[PDB]
Amino acid sequence: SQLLNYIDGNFVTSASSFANINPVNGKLISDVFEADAKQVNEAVVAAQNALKGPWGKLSVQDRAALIHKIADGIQARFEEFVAAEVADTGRPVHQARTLDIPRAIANFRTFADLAKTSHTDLFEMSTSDGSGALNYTVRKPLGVIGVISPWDLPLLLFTWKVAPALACGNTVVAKPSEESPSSATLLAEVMHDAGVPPGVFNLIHGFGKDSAGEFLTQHPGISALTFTGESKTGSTIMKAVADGVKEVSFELGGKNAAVVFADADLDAAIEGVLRSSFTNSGQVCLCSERVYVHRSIFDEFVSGLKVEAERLVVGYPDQDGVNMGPLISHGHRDKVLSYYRLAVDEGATVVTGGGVPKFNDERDQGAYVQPTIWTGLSDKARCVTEEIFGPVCHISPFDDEDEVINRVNDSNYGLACAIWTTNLSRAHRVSRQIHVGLVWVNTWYLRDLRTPFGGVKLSGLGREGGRFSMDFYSDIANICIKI
Amino acid sequence: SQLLNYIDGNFVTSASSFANINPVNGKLISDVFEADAKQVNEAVVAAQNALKGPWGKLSVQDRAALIHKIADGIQARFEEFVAAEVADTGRPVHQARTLDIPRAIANFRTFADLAKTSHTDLFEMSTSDGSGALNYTVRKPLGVIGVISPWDLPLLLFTWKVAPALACGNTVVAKPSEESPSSATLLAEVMHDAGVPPGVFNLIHGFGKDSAGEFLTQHPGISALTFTGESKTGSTIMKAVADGVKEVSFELGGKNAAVVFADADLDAAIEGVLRSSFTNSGQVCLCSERVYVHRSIFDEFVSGLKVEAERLVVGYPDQDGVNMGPLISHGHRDKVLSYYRLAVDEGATVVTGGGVPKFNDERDQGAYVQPTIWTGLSDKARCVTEEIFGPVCHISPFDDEDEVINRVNDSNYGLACAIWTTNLSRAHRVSRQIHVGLVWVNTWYLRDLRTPFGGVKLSGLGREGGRFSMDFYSDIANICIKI
Amino acid sequence: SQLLNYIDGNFVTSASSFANINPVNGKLISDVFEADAKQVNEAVVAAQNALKGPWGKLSVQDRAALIHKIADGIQARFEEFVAAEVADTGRPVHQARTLDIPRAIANFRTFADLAKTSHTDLFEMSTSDGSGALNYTVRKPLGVIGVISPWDLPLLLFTWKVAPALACGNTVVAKPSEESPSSATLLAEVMHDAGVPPGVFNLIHGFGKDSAGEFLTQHPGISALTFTGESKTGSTIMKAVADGVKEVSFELGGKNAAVVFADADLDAAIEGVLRSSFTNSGQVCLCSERVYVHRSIFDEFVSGLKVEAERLVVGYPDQDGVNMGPLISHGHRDKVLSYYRLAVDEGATVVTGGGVPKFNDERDQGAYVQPTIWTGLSDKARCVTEEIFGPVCHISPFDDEDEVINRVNDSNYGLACAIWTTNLSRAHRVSRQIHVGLVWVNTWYLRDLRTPFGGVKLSGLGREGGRFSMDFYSDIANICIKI
Amino acid sequence: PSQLLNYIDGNFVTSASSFANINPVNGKLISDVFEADAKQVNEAVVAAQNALKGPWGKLSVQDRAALIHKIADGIQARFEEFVAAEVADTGRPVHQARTLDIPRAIANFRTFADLAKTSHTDLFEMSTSDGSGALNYTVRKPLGVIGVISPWDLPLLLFTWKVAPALACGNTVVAKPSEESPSSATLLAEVMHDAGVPPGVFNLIHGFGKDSAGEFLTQHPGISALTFTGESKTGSTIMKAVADGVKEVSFELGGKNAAVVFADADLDAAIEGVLRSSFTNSGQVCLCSERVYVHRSIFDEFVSGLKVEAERLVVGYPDQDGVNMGPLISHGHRDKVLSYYRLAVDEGATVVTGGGVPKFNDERDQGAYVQPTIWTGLSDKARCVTEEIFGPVCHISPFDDEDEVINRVNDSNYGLACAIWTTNLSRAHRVSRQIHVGLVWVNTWYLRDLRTPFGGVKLSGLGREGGRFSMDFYSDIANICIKI
Ligand SMILES: NC(=O)c1ccc[n+]([C@@H]2O[C@H](COP(=O)([O-])OP(=O)(O)OC[C@H]3O[C@@H](n4cnc5c(N)ncnc54)[C@H](O)[C@@H]3O)[C@@H](O)[C@H]2O)c1
Ligand SMILES: NC(=O)c1ccc[n+]([C@@H]2O[C@H](COP(=O)([O-])OP(=O)(O)OC[C@H]3O[C@@H](n4cnc5c(N)ncnc54)[C@H](O)[C@@H]3O)[C@@H](O)[C@H]2O)c1
Ligand SMILES: O=C/C=C/C=C(/O)C(=O)O
Ligand SMILES: O=C/C=C\C=C(\O)C(=O)O
Ligand code: NA
Ligand code: NA
Ligand code: NA
Repeated sequence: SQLLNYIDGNFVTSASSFANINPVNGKLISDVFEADAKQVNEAVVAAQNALKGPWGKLSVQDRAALIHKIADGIQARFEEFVAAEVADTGRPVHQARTLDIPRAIANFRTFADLAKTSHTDLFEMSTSDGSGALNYTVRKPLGVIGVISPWDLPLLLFTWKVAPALACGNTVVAKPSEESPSSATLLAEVMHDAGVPPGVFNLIHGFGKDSAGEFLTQHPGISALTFTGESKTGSTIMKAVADGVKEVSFELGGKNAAVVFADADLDAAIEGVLRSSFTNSGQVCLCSERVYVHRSIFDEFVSGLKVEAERLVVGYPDQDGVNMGPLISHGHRDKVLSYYRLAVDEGATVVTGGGVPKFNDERDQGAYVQPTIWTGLSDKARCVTEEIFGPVCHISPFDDEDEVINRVNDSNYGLACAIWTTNLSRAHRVSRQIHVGLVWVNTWYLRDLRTPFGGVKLSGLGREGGRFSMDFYSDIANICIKI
Repeated sequence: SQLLNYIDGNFVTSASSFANINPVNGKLISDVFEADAKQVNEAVVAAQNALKGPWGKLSVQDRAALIHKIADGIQARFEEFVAAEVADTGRPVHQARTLDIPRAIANFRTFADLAKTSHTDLFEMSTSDGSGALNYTVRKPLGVIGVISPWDLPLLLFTWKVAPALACGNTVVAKPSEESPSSATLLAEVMHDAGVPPGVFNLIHGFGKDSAGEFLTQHPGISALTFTGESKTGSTIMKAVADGVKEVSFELGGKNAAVVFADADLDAAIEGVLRSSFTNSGQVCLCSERVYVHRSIFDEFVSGLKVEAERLVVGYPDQDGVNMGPLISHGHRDKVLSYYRLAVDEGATVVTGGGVPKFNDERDQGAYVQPTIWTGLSDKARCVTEEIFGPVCHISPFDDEDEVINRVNDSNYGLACAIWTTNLSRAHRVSRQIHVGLVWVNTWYLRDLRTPFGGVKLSGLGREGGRFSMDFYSDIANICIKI
Repeated sequence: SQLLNYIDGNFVTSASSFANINPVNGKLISDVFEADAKQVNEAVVAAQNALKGPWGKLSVQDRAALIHKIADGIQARFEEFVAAEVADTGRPVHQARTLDIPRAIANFRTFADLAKTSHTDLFEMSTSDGSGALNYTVRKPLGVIGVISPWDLPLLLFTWKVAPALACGNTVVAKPSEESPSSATLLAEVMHDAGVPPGVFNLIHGFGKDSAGEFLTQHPGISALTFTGESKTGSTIMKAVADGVKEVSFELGGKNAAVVFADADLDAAIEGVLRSSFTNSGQVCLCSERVYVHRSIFDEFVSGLKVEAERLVVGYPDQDGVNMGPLISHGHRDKVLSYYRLAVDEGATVVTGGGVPKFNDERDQGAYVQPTIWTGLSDKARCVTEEIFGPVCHISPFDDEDEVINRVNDSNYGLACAIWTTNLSRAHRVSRQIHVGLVWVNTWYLRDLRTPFGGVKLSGLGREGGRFSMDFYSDIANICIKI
Repeated sequence: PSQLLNYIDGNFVTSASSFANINPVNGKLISDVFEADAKQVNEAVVAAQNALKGPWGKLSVQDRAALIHKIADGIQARFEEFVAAEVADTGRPVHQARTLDIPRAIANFRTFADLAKTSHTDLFEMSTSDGSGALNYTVRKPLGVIGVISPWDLPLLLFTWKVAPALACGNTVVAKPSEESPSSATLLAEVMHDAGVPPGVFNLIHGFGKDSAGEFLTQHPGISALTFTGESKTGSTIMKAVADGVKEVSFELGGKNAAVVFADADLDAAIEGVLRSSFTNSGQVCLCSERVYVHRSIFDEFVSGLKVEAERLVVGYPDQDGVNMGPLISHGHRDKVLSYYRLAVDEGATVVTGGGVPKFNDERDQGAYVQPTIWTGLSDKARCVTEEIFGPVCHISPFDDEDEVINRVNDSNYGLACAIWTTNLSRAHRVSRQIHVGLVWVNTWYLRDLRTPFGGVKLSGLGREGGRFSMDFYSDIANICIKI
């Protein structure tokens, strides 16, 4: 099985390839042609040229219709996409069928719709001579959008950037994660089959440093680099595009907290924190790795969660009742297990998990770990401050509202937070004081694609979603007419 | 005369001072205390702490009333502010009385008003359990805003940043240009006398590299760096805040064109290009330095502009019919005369100017140059592509509409453009195809503070003005309530 | 051959029927069942109850999907709808295929899209106790919308009300014009086949006074009456719903002007005024019946228009080069002919037309009149001030700009106006001074569904289109939470 | 004593007929008020039309905003004079006038002047067949002459609530305040004059409704809009009256508002809140609760608690120490309210407290006071539970189920406002969104942000005002489409 680049309307190989490994069993699923500097350039130039082609001449209605045909094209091959995401990542088949693929289809449809309904502004003004003037704004394509995406929700996060870039009439050069290159390749087939003009969408495979990713960010032909990944990678990219003063949008790491107040519906909160800690084996940026529970309910909470966690089925993506699959890679398991050990050395009490499960089959050749819960660590422990990106949470008691607010906020990260309380005043009062981009109250990972989405501090720069995407992926130009 | 820093409600001196020179006659105006890294730290920490004080507890209405009070304080000392801008820069007194100071006052009033009238968004959504969810957004202070500003319109551009920063409830550490520190210092006095709480507004004097400016961009305590200056400086600052992923807003250089079509009102166009090329002695980022005139009117346009340029009075700020003062500094003049030499070397015809005026009085010790017009250079000439920031324009003929649009856009910059035509379709057809942030038709430098403002390519990153400022200087936070 | 009412999911007949006549040849097309008062009540009650059924429980996304299905259902029977519109009205087949039916479909698609993308507002406020309060708004269904539509663009205008009513979650009782009932009836079939729940859409046929129309306006069960028709009918309806304080939205009559300045593209303006005066045989509310032409081009304009009018092909809807069909009915023809005679009695020169064409075939049994052009009437002539709604225009010369603006605005109507000029300043300067809801410059009948649309003075009440429709067809509720 | 004149075309003028202004505290004559006739209303409208073509029409948005801030400044500069005028007319407690009435009226002008400065309009690009495209842009122009007709419950607040956005949008105004409260509007005319507002821009006409200035105004072909606040019946009458001219209309009408106290409410706070919402301005605000529903489990405790607080209410002089309630607006209004007091007894209400008039043994016995009143035991169908009384009264009823009480609140021909008391997050949002009214408060009452849309549903109104909705209503929204 092979995954090729898609450049100027053609699938092409490269002088080098790398292995794509199924993390369920460590088996080789495909070879992936790594694009080189020359190929990246060819992609960017083709995207620049595609801006003056038929793509640039499409009305907003016609463009939106073609974007819906991309969406239709994915729906037509729905189960192939599901198989592709599962293979790369080992995620449960039910998760891919209900979350990953549907949300990616929704990204195209929503931004196609937004593009059709969006408008701009008119400002009337007085002048010295009494005749006045008119200022109006227009949205134009920004140009070539470089897209660099992670492996946690591969197609979803890929299409989260590609859909509005295309909806705004831009062209795209996109580099998916080396760990999850398959669904992105299928998408390039859908684009091609949908008749998306050559050069409008370009897919380059490869790595970051000294590979396609780096090359893309250094290429002077792009107009913007939108990125989702590690905070340190974002800082690196920001330096790379600095001489070109490229527009940037970064969605970076988090060490997200959940907070359970004494008046929470305890069962729902336990359920809630279970989902937020262990979904996708805790490999979601929005996962809660720190949890604060009111002292009066702390023991009862940790008990209930231990039970639920131990009922979780860790196995095959298609196994009956499965809840967790493997981590994305062996290298990633190494770093995660390394934190498991670091936690012990730091004084943690291992409430559950803290190692790898035993299968006595091919899965032992995979990259599984157990859902883990810690207690007993201090606020300054590395395991409570640094992002692990595994199925783990530490639970800590608290006593006062203002105290826990301060403790949640005592982070260099600021992506998201979940609060559990049944009290009206408390919900709104506490929520507004959490220094993050997204707060959920009595739920987790509910996403409305119209809302602004982003993080504060090291967790990012800018907002995307709804009008914020329509703004970022466009040139906003002001035209002033003297009358 | 001495200009002090203003840190945490106190005017403070520093270990070193530097010279503020009057560009009219080369004489010493004042000594300015240069903030060291320790003082910059002190300012940032005070700014952080002020967010937690009385300032942080003001209602939006009370915060707006206080900002209007700052404006009233400037107005109450209007002529002192006029005297200060004039002294630092040599700008004509009438310009300072009609443009610089009144627009600085308007910055505060406009953003105080916007702060009172702004609101956010409500999104309703359905959920699988049929109960639904509410998503609402809020605007919070981003935190401590670092402001670094240029010398071309000192108080105007300085308050362009500080006014929305404060209006959004942020605290500020601001570093004005070393060439123009005086009006900023008066502003600090207005702040103090208006009762702005200690730490909310902090003024640090100094240079950029290895000085106050650099130290500000490096301090981990800021949340954003908003900047107006050279494109190369912007790139440096982008790199400098990259590790901390600070929000950034950049308004950078330009090589702005004016286009004069055959159907222009010729005399209005001549007058318009005269203003756009020579206002503030060509030292405004929005100035035209490239001009394209239709072949049929080229000779007549050049002859007309030569006459008007030679009528310009270059002299004292309060001299009777004065139009132009000097350049900001001897150092800047050295750079400008170097470009004058380069133009001749590149084969230009000097239609007028090209040197320095001889006054035979104290002004000869100052930094004056002549308004200058070139013809005959190619589009590839350095003098036609690089920003000079002096009172100069090159004029070139054109034949065809699409041709001239391409020539305008063939630039690494894209700040502004001015177009002269009496034709309804032409005005709208052409302006939308110019790759810049701002197009004027039949005027120049009309600014409505509600409009988005900024540049493309090397001319900047992001937009400010109106709701764009209200969004940039705020944390936009999303709160999601499961019902 | 028989057109039934559609009430609570069932096609039902009535106690009496009336004749639907083909205006091409006077032949009977169908019998139409006239809804009585009890059936109108039945419709309103069924609509009230459907608010509480499954329709009320759809998410906005599901509701929007269903409205797209309705659009898809029209598209699937495209030619059937074309045949229906043509049969009732005699409009050229090409017009129905290109204007009428596609725009009816677009109505549904556009408001479905707007429903998905619309959101509401969040207001934060301070309170004495320092904890604050949150105000947010929501859009809810207004209730049962009563829709009463005219015969000029039957399906287009019908769906212009029905689409946003359904898009906003309302239920509907709609009464199309007795002159054009066929396409509305076909629409009811499409609703049925698409599975729109019973009672959500209800179609009642009949007349105005003492018939289905009046009864609908008097029913206390509706929440709003949206109407398009003559101004006097609007007044009648305003009184009828007064006791109920029903929400109202009126698009009434006009006497629209076209103005041609000396610098207009003469050929384009002649072509434009030809379309604006004679499209749909002058039976569009937006048609020009008053034309003002600058004196220097008056004779040339009139001579050119006469030539183009006499080239117009008046005939069968499927006659190969047909431009115009008949008027809507013999009764309407008699009214128009009465004005044709009044014009002559008022002193008009008949430049062309002024009577009925002789076909020497079945068309002579239809309701055709000639495209007519008048000159020589004063601004006080009844034929110059009262809406005729036939294929007619008076042409008058003018000399001054403020003069012609005055004569344009000197009217009790204010629907629309078209101005022809190539001058940038004049276009914007004059347009803003015309007291109408809509000005076109160098075109006519360009409609963007996002824009506000309506009249001033006798031409209407309120605005529809874009968010104005989303607001009118919705309850806007404010919810204020003390924290 | 005092005299109140009309203000037409920059001049204070008298009339052929006058009527009396009566202090409701003691029944004493305050002033004579000149009733404008048909001729004078016409003179006002025509002056307002001409004013649109004068210097007023030529001001920039910024200069017009500055002038409106000058009007607010003028009211502030005469603050205590305005307080005295609202109080004299209405008998409202001086503290209410000083903290609610007068400051809000000043805030009305300031808010809409600011909105005027910040507001902008829309740009729509579109594709065309020939591929050159087109641009649609919208502008806001003044609508024209706005007729304003206001009520007596919050005289200057509600008057300026219409007059401020009208002027902010560049309209001219002919305004007719309630015959029951003509004073503060007359003082506003003085402020306008002194502030240099051009003649014809603001015109003040005094009188009644039917066969007087109010009716004449609604009938004049010269106005562009009629904005109105008052009884629902009057709303309908006026809607018929402007129908022939198809005038723009905005109506804020009657209500029979409910308060709901759920079992998880902060009980003491709910008692306090319902006390305020039922008896503030002696129950004479359109936003007052007159129907109350309390969960069965806390019903008795709630009622006994409210009884205690209602009986500690001080009824008396507007400047009396700790006064909570002044008199009703007039003896005529009291007749109406007492009639409902009787009706409640006849329908079988238990009178928990009040139900009569207090005995003062001084001049206040010549005024129009009644007692704060609480009823129980009436059915949802009782007239006193369904008809707007507009006095200091509430009926309290128990309920058991959430959906039940939601249906009971909504079972009304009115739909102005509702207040909900609960400490539950889910409940506040779930229940609020189901209440068929324009405004719901949770755990409070009568908080107003001037930026929010405001209006009623069903008989309680037509349209919305506030923020962008006032900017839209008081403006011509015109679309200009340019083929490129
Ligand atoms: N803020 C969000 O919304 C969000 C969403 C999903 C994931 N994330 C985060 O992403 C991370 C997930 O792991 P990850 O390994 O995919 O992140 P990563 O930074 O290691 O790499 C992500 C992408 O960037 C590329 N890349 C790496 N180095 C590069 C370089 N020097 N130049 C250019 N491109 C380079 C990679 O090839 C990959 O495509 C976590 O930190 C997680 O929190 C954030
Ligand atoms: N402003 C606009 O956008 C617009 C658009 C299209 C047509 N129009 C106008 O419509 C008029 C032509 O159409 P028309 O002849 O069908 O108008 P019309 O007023 O005679 O009738 C229109 C509709 O109203 C119904 N109706 C008539 N009397 C009624 C009553 N007393 N109570 C309730 N309903 C009643 C009719 O049955 C019909 O359905 C022209 O004035 C034209 O300009 C205006
Ligand atoms: O509405 C009256 C005529 C305008 C035609 C349209 O396209 C429309 O109504 O949307
Ligand atoms: O408007 C009705 C009652 C008063 C509420 C307000 O404060 C207002 O209308 O602005
Ligand atoms: Na200097
Ligand atoms: Na017919
Ligand atoms: Na009185």
